[PDB]
Amino acid sequence: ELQARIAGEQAAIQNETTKLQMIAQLRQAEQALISEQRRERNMRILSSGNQGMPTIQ
Amino acid sequence: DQWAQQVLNYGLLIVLFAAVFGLLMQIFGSYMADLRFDGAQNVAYAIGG
Repeated sequence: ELQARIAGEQAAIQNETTKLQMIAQLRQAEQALISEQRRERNMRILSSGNQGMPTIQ
Repeated sequence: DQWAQQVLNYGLLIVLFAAVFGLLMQIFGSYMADLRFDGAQNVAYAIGG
């Protein structure tokens, strides 16, 4: 029974390893999202689809 | 005579630049204070202006 319990404990540790891997992947993904949002902002500012002007009055 | 001519010259100079440069600076100030960097005004258009 103790052999089986320790084997299950190794299983839980392996599951923790999997969780850490997924957390790392998610962190890199959300860094990519942040870079994408920065590009969205700089595209909105610089875009050629705008036509307004600073007026003289 | 030449001193009188030079006095007249630089008096004309101060008058002309006073009036003209005051007008030009007022126009430029209004224009560029109106300028804003956001998603409404084409930045290339404003900088060219």
